[PDB]
Amino acid sequence: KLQLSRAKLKASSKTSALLSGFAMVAMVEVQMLIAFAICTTLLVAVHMLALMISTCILPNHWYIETAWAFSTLLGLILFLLEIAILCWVKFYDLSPPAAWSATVVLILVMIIFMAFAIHFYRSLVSHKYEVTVSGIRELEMLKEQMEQDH
Amino acid sequence: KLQLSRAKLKASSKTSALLSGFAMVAMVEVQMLIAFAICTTLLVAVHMLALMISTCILPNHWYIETAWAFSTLLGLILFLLEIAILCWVKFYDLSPPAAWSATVVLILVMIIFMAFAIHFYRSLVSHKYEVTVSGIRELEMLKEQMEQDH
Amino acid sequence: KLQLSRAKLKASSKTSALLSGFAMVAMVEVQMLIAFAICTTLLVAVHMLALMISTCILPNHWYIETAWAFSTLLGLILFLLEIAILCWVKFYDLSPPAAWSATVVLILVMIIFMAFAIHFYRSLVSHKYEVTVSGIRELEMLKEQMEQDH
Amino acid sequence: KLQLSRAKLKASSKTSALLSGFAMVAMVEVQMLIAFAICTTLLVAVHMLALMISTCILPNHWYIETAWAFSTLLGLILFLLEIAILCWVKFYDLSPPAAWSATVVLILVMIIFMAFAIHFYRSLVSHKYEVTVSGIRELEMLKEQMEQDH
Amino acid sequence: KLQLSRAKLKASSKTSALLSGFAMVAMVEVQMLIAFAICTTLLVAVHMLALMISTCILPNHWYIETAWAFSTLLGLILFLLEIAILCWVKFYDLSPPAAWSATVVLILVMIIFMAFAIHFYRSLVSHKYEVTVSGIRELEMLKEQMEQDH
Amino acid sequence: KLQLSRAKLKASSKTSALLSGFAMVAMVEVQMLIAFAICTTLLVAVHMLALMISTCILPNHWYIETAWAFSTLLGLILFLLEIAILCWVKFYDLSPPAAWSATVVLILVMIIFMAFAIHFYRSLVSHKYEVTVSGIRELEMLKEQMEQDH
Ligand SMILES: [Cl-]
Ligand SMILES: [Cl-]
Repeated sequence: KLQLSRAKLKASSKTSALLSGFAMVAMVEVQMLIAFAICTTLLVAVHMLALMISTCILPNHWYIETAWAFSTLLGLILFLLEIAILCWVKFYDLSPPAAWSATVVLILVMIIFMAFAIHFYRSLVSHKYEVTVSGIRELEMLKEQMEQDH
Repeated sequence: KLQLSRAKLKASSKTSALLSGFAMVAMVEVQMLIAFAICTTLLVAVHMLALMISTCILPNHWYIETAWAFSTLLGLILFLLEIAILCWVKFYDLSPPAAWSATVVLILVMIIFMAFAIHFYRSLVSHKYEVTVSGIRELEMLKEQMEQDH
Repeated sequence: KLQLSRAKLKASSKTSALLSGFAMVAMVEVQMLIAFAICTTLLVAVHMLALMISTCILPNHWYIETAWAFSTLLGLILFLLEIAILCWVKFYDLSPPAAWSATVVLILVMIIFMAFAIHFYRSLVSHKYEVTVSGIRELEMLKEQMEQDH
Repeated sequence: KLQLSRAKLKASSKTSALLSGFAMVAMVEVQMLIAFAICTTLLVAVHMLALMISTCILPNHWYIETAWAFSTLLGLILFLLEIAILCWVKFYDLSPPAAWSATVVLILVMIIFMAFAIHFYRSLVSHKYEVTVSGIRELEMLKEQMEQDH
Repeated sequence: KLQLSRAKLKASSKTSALLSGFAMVAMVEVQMLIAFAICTTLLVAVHMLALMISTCILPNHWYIETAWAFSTLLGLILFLLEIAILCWVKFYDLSPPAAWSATVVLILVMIIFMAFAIHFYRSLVSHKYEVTVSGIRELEMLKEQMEQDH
Repeated sequence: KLQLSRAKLKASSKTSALLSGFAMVAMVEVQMLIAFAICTTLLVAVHMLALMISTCILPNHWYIETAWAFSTLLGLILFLLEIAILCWVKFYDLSPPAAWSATVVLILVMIIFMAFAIHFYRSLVSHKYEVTVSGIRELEMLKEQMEQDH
């Protein structure tokens, strides 16, 4: 609980900062259509907040960890999505097919990540159930073997 | 306060620096309306102050730690606010639906930070009240248990 | 697997963030033909992936370490490839030998890495075969000599 | 001197470097009147100096240490001053009140820095006087208590 | 040999990455002739590759330390050369005397540093050989003095 | 040599790299006359050199430490010099007096640092010689107490 809270939050901050500033530089460049700025700014919302957690942890009841986790998750999500939209906007007035194919090849791999991630979430719950089952069974055999020695 | 003085203060500096300089690159691109530059400049001022904190605590009255904490809070707050104004002014005279919807999501996320922050403030009151109350009661039970053998 | 996950995961974040954002600045610059932005987006997507892994080890189930390795590997590989494509686009309308020779000399460095990589794959085969052979043999002579006193 | 030699000096280098370089990028953007370049470049001079000390402490001394301290403080003051002048010059032919009102909000915080800084300057020296006083009194009373043992 | 593998890999990666990406920013700036972009990108191949080494150390074939060494040397060499070519090309259609004279003062320093580095190659071989000499000789005198009483 | 090998050498490299890349960005700006590009590239030479020294300690040649120290010093000097020359050109086609007064105030502070640095350099020599004096006195009394008491 401690070594991961310090170690992960130490280095996550760097990521958050670079995404803040580099998505920032991404914004100020005219040299979808409207929702782009929405997505990027909501990104800045997610990373700004998760780093605000990176400030809150002086005293450091386990939900706060998961809140930090899903925060960073959404951070990486919106960063990837809106930079894809940057590959979108860069190729608009000189081509309009490149960007479509961009999201068409990559977002498929997004759904790939969602797929494998939910696979191993269910693997954690499933092995929790299996470990609980076999452990409970061993506890029962211990109950009988203990009942012999009375 | 001290182990947190090393752990948190080690990491604050990077955030302050990158937000300062990348806020610089944010400023210089013309190739509300007037208060934007003001907001950015006070923002970068606050981050400068937080850096002065990152140097000031060398020889080692704990409120100064809180000064760094909520000072930094204003740091990321003003950063998000001013990037909201960047999507605002940068895409204002070239579109008016992108930036409007931007602030429509951003004012929502400011209310998100205030909301969740007061939420977990109140949660601190909740588990502090239950655990503290049971503590006072248990201390009374220790008083009775001591009075029994008199 | 443990200490290497903390040290390697500790340092990978820097690579992912810097190459991601610096490729970002690469994007918004016009001052193959269409698929370039796609390739860059898969690159920064991959470094994003290695970063999401850099957060993922909270619940921690051992393939993920090597998956992290493949993430960063693809990160530097594709970063090289896309900067090669940057020298492609930058030296196309002002020369056609510079960029051609660019990709033609860098793909050679690809064949360099595949060559040395499969070589040291075979070297791992060398220590695996020799260690396995000597271990099995000493176990065999020890097996007969042990059977003498049985 | 030593434990603080680790704590402050480990982190100072990164901040000094990033403020130096992004002040560099700060220079090149036209897309008071003359003293701007003086203030900004003099800032970069002071922070360059702070890096010179941040390298100099090899033999591992509070005279020169305090000299570094005032160097860095004055450095950050110059940072805020010249970045205010950057927000000034970048927006000159497009408003003269926006940046003016900026300084109207900033100079308040200038006197804020001097105000809080001197408040805890003389208050800290005052608590030094209290500690010295209590020390002299307790040691003298210990002398009288020794006269009891005559 | 090992402490440099851990500590040096900790710190070298940061610099190498920054120079890789900042070489990217080096690319998109015009606002020999053709082989330049190849040279910079192949440099990024060298630092990218050395970063792949910085990933390879999960189990931690001991020459790989030396591969890290000459990899890093070639990295910084190519960096200096290609930035010299940037100082060339940025000021080419706007001057032809500045950068030429630049190389006139600097490439001499190229042979200066390669020269001194190989100088201390000669010194390292000389004093390592000298230590071996003192060992063999002292072994001879001690060998005779012990050999009399055998 | 050891505590500094971990201490100063651990952190200085980061700054050196930042100055390399950000001086690179310094070059590419057309908005003295010729020696500018020379100075910036020579800066990149010195900082590259300091990085090569910070890499050399793989076999673990102690003069190289002092070469590294003066290397980093010269690095920061040259960085300041060429960014000063950019503050020159930024105020070249729109004014020529501001930057003049800037450099005239900065070179004075350069000679300030050189001046006091050699001042208390000589004081360091003074405490070395004086420490030798007190050592001589205690050693002389040790000589009398030694051979006199035989
Ligand atoms: Cl660090
Ligand atoms: Cl560290």
